[PDB]
Amino acid sequence: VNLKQAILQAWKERWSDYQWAINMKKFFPKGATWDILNLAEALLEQAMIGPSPNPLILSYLKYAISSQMVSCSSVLTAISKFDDFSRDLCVQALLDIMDMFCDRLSCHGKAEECIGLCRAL
Amino acid sequence: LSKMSSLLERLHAKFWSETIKLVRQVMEKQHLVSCLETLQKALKVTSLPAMTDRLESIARQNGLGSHLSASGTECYITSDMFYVEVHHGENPVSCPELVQQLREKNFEEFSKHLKGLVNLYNLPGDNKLKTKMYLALQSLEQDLSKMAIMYWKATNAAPLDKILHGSVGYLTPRSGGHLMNMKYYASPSDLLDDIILHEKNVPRSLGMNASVTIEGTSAMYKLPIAPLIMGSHPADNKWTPSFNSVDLPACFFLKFPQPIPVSKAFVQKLQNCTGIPLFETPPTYLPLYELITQFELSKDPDPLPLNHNMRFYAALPGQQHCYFLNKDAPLPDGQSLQGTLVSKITFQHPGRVPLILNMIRHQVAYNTLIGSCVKRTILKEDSPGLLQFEVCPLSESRFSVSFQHPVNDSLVCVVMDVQDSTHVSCKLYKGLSDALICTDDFIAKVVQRCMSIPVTMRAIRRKAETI
Amino acid sequence: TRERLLSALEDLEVLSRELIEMLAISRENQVLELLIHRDGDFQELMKLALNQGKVHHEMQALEKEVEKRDSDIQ
Amino acid sequence: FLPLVHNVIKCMDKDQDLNALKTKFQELRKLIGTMPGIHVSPEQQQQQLHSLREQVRTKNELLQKYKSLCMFE
Repeated sequence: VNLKQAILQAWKERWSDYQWAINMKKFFPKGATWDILNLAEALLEQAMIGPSPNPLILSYLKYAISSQMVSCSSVLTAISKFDDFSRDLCVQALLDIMDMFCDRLSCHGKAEECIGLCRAL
Repeated sequence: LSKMSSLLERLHAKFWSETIKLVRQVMEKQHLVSCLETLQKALKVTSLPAMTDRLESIARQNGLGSHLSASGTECYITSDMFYVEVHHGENPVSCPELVQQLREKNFEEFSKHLKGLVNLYNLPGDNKLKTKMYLALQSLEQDLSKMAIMYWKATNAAPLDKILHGSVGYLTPRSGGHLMNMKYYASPSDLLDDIILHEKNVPRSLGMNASVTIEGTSAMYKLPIAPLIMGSHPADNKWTPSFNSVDLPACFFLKFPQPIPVSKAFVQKLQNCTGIPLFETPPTYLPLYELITQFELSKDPDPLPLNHNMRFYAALPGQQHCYFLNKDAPLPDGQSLQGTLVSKITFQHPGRVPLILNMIRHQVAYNTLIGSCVKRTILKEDSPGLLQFEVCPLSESRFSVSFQHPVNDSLVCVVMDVQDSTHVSCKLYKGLSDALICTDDFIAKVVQRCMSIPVTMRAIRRKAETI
Repeated sequence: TRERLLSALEDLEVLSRELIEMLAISRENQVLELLIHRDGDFQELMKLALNQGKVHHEMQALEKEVEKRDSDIQ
Repeated sequence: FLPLVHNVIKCMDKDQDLNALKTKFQELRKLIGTMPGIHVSPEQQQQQLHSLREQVRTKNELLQKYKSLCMFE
């Protein structure tokens, strides 16, 4: 749960958007276990953004997912029940940033998890 | 610096037997000496006739020709106005303020005020179009005074409601420009001073308002020569038709005290409600966030340079808070918030300027409620606390501030939009997995009464620590 | 100090005479310095006159009191 | 004083005895000050006056202490 406070601090102390990943991997072994990945990042930041896109944060998420995991992002943006929210603004930027998945590629899972990626799509 | 050397040289050159004899020989045998003598007499004492002579010399230096009419107080008449002893019109009323200012040693203030009042009548008319412009401005002032009187008849409340809604001028008697009117902008900083009353000599110097004027424009606008707005509505401001009007290169402008940051939507609404072009020349419509930053910077006119760089901080009532402007970002439409700074608006017709003034006042009050957290308080090195609420423009005239909810574990947003000129809508976006930060009624009472972003955050923190 | 006040007044008068001669022969900083000197001389003269009146009153009172006390004591 | 005379001279020569008057006024003021006591530095004169007042007060106190409480009877 400390990852949430770390990201909130990274917002409170805004970053160069490239030391972002440095400070993020600094708080973890960076390879031991990534089951605590950004599956909570975008949801938290946008649900607290509410009627706002919360800029300067999605750019960091993009600079991360340039080389990161993609199954978690997909399952989040699929489980993000924004229909009850339906602000018609957050979902705009969400689609704008998720279009890159279909633009470049849907990466591999290197295991049966890749099949789960199918489920996500 | 070198005055000592000059004095030594003068004492060496002059030597009294030689100085007095040389002066007598040069006497018995431009305007710089006159100006020097006037400056010397301004610092020296003067009797009644001596004060009259000094005032006449100062008026001659200022270009105003007024002969000494009385030893007590002369009638200053110059080419546009003839103040009685006590052109195009005599002294309207015995203004005691200007009389006491010119009679006191500080006659420079009275001279500057008279010059400003006379330059307004100094239009580009060659004694014929100038007279028509003066008549049109007088009729416009009369119509504005009638509208203000009608508003007072509809509700003869205190100056609080006057600054809330009504006229857009000062509460000073009719003397040239500043006629008797209700305040335009509701300045929260003017609400007290280390406090408010509907007195005769109320705080006219306070408030972010300004009297109307006649600005010489390039387009020959059809200014009405006679009083058009004669019959108004019971709860509205009605008028009548012309005839008539004159296509004069001027207009009834309402230049406010300072250029408040206005978005492109404000400019569009103003150009729609006024007809005349808002920007007389091609205006550099910069980012509305940049305009807000410039307005927050200029809001403290002093030699102390801060350059907050969208990161301010100060001490809360029982804590220390901070704020991030987060300028230069895209608006909700999809593009960056580009705006400008509104300073003046040439009102064509005096029958609809009230709604435009009210909208401008609401927008400027929203800008003030936003920038109330902007200050030159150098509260750095504050390790503990420093809840820097990131406050940025979300929607049209809507400021959204996200702050770390200490009671909860996640953040929380607060969006304040300019619903009305006095009532501003407030929405507290909390989290589903979060505790109750505050109620909407508390935020409403904190906004509609205080309307101070740093104080708003402080009250939010207090309510969170309490609940 | 009558000497300092007289010197200041004489300097101000000389500066005023020089400025008047220059203005008469012609058709600034010198006039400003002369006016400042004249104002300082007037203020110093007023202060010195008040101090001289006070000193005269105090001297007369102290002389009478000390004379009475010394005569009684002797 | 000087301003009115300067204005009059400027109005006359637009196309008096101010020096002698100022000298006589300064002489009269110096004479009145030396008659009152303004002939030396002001601080020194004030210190001397304070010292004289203190001496007179001490003498009066000594006389009152030596005269009121008489030892003999």
